[PDB]
Amino acid sequence: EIKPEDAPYITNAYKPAYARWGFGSDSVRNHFIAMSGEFVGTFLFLWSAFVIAQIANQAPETPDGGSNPAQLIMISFGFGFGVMVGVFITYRVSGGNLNPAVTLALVLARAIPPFRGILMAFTQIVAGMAAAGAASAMTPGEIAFANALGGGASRTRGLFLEAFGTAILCLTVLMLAVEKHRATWFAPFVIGIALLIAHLICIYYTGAGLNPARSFGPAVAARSFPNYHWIYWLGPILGAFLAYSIWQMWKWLNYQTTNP
Amino acid sequence: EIKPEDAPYITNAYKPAYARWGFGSDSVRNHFIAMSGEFVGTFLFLWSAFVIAQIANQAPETPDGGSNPAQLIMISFGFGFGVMVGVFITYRVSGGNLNPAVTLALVLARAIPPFRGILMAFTQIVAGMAAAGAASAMTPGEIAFANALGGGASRTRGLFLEAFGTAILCLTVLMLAVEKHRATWFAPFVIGIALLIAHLICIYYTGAGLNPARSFGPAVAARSFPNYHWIYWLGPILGAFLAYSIWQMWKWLNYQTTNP
Amino acid sequence: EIKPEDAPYITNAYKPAYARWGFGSDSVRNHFIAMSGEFVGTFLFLWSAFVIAQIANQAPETPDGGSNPAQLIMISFGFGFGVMVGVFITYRVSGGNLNPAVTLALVLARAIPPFRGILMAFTQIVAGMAAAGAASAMTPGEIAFANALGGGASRTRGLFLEAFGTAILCLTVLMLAVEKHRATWFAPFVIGIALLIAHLICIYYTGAGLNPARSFGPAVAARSFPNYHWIYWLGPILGAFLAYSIWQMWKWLNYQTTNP
Amino acid sequence: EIKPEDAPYITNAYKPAYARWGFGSDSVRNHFIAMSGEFVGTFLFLWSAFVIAQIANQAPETPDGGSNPAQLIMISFGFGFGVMVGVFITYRVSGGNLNPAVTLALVLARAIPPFRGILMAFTQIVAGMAAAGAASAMTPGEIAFANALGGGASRTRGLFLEAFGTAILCLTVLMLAVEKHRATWFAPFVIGIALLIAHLICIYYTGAGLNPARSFGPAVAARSFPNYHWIYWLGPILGAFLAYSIWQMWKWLNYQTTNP
Ligand SMILES: [Ca+2]
Ligand SMILES: [Ca+2]
Ligand SMILES: [Ca+2]
Ligand SMILES: [Ca+2]
Ligand SMILES: [Cl-]
Ligand SMILES: [Cl-]
Ligand SMILES: [Cl-]
Ligand SMILES: [Cl-]
Ligand SMILES: [Cl-]
Repeated sequence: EIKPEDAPYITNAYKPAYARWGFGSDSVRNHFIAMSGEFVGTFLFLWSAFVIAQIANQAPETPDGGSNPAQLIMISFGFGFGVMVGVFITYRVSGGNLNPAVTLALVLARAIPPFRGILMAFTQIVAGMAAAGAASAMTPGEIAFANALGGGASRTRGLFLEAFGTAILCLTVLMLAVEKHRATWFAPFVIGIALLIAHLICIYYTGAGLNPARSFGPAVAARSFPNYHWIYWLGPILGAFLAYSIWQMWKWLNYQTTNP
Repeated sequence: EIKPEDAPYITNAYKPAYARWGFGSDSVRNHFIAMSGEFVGTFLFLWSAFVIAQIANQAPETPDGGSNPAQLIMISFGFGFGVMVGVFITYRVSGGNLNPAVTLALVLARAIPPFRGILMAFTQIVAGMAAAGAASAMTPGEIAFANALGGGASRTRGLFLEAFGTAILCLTVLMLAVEKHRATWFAPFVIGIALLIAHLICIYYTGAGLNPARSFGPAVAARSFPNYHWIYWLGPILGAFLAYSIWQMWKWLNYQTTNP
Repeated sequence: EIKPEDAPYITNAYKPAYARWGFGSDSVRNHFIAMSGEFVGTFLFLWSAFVIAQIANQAPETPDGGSNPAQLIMISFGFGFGVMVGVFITYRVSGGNLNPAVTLALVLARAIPPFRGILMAFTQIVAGMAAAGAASAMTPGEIAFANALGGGASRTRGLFLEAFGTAILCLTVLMLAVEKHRATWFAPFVIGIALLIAHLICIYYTGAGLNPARSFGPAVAARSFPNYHWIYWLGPILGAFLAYSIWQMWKWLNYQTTNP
Repeated sequence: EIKPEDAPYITNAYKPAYARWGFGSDSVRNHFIAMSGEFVGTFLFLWSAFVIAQIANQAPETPDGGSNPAQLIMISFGFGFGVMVGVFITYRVSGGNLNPAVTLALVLARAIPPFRGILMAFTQIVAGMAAAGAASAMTPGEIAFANALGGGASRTRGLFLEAFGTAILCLTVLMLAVEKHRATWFAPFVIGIALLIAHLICIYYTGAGLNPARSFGPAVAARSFPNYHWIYWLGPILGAFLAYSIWQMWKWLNYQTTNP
């Protein structure tokens, strides 16, 4: 027997909001709810992570262009744990996308409809601008959290790094959050670890975009766009399409069932 | 079928104590239970974290005021994992607030009544004093775990850093621990990660208060109050109010339901 | 009561694929599903981890052959968190073995049949080749992610380090993923931590193979096989047999039941 | 509806073995099962952690006696994650105590009977000896994983550090693993984090004993007992008694119930 006072804890699924956006979803109320979750979540994630990167980039310079593992770990924690917290907070509000590339994968998977998806992506972009301006104002010194190529990487290598890192993130969302099972509630944790490793892959070489809202906001705030800024848009878009493609193949194959 | 010997493991919700404080709660017994949980939890959390900070601050000095990412990670682990353990231990005792700013958010949300909340906040303060005195006595050298501004931050920047970091913590409590669902049991983990990232944001600039009991106790023990000590009270109070405000908006909107 | 829209989240077990490979499993469809999961999972895990190791190995050299704890932690995170993500993504596809030594333990335990197991191990090997070639092409500089003895270890010490580290990994798989209980869904997390600690044990001394597909692929890509390369095959094979042996003893004893 | 093939995953509690040691438990079979779990678990935990400490202690020396945060984090990960893995593997075998101080707390709480408890503690001691000898033989150089006072700590400070760190560990076991609820399955994770923070507290000052089997085995292997070795026995024993005392007070108060 479950006592009545325990029942909500046992019966109420901790499921992404988009799983329950059916008929009735096109109200102004419901669009505002989704937008508010994406705004709050994206702001808190990116603001946190930008300040952490600002601090980490005050570490003494490493000679000869070498890497600084502790620095890279710190920045990776700021984005990976930051997104973890943001998605846990907003999971039942908006689904915690916090990333236009994530929303695009979800639109392709027909988890989120296109108009709602556009509203969410524009909200994420505005939140990233706001986060960049707030982190800039709140920290001494010049902005140190904008994306740039490093570590000898070319534009072409950077594009592929960005695309594969984004694919890992998006495939995690699809398999854990979109698919419906007893680990869906835990997806925010796995999404955070995916982003953590994508930052360990990419910071040194690309600064780790993985998220057009993350790359755009600091560029506006610093009034500085490298000519290669397009990699931070195309790379994540290609990663979203790659992840979708793999998910769609497995859905076509009815992966979860031995004997369909 | 569930075997009888397994039933408690399956049916007994691991829910914060305050969720079940209704009629009968105003007994001396029940107030003592709540106070004892907050005392034990806050002591063990802050004592642990103060000793860890003491050790981390014995690292060789970084030139030119630069940051030391490994040092910052270590201190962040001491507070973030420390609070994680403290809240898991005391979740069903007192609810594991361990922070007057957390209790204030819970009072505003009507999760905890005001008198009980005052008792809990005074207990947390006394525990923080005790923890500071014990960490001082048990470690060689001068106290190295008091809060101070650094990294070029002004008082005004420090106030806002403190407020936003505290907001992140408090919004995590509200959405995961107060809201009733299948992830409420896991809230202590997410609360610890929230505190971890708030320390990665704040240590370098403010020393990371985020908790008036954490800032006050070392100040008493070192017999030293900077004139800006008020930021460590007002900042977290403002963060608690911000987090409450966002939660209250979502409750007003019935966020969890598509068609109310 | 569980609402119908919540039911899948509550009822659908997040269980490894091999748990449900009975009659009907020998179709071409089902073999392709298993192979695709192992390919995708092993590629994403090893590619990620190889790039992270490449970066970590750009850290300034430590004098006198000493260790660099932050470097070792970074590499350990790349493999341990990398495998965590890979197994969570592929758990219901292929079971997320990602390691021929893991598949061998599962074959010995009769969790996976021999022919399917061979298909999975050959797929993992090809994925490791592909991952090594892609990480090589995508990063500047020479390959820095191949296995080699270091830290003064002899071949014989390295063989035993490899064997015991692999045993820890394989025993975790057996007790958490093969055994059927309320923590089976969480096995991917524990498997990742097991691999993390096995890397903290082995990187300094052997480079941390723990996985013949991980050791072979970089060796092909660098066109370089040390004469001691056999330790990276025999060590993990012996660890798989050790882990199996302990599991089998406990199964023979009916460990989970007081009164059989 | 739960499908029959999913039922074991949903119904079989992942509960410590000692929870089900009632009538029938005094067979030779059952004592051997408990001993084998403690042997395997304690060996794998301590062997892992000793090798990791050996490596971490090859880091370049820090001037002036200062601390090395990355080194301390690495050693803390080896013990905290090591114990996590060991307890998850052995939870349903022996309950995963892996520490005579833990077993003593459980005996005081009447979770484990005294004779069984003595068998388990002697097994842990022998496993720690075996682990120390194996880590010694498998690594080049002198043993670097024995406990010693450092960081300016006196014997008396070290005794109290050891006692409080052990209390944190033991109180976590009692509240999460002994108490029966929906988070009992997760206790191994929390136990690992508790041990992680206890190492961040103690390594610098005492070497972090926290476990008489951990302190004794290296001392035998190095043929070296400091005259203060008793702190590594009395400290953890006092911590076990402290944790018991707090748990017992809360049990006496019926902490989990508002209106008994
Ligand atoms: Ca600035
Ligand atoms: Ca002192
Ligand atoms: Ca290259
Ligand atoms: Ca040796
Ligand atoms: Cl509608
Ligand atoms: Cl359940
Ligand atoms: Cl009352
Ligand atoms: Cl078949
Ligand atoms: Cl008996």
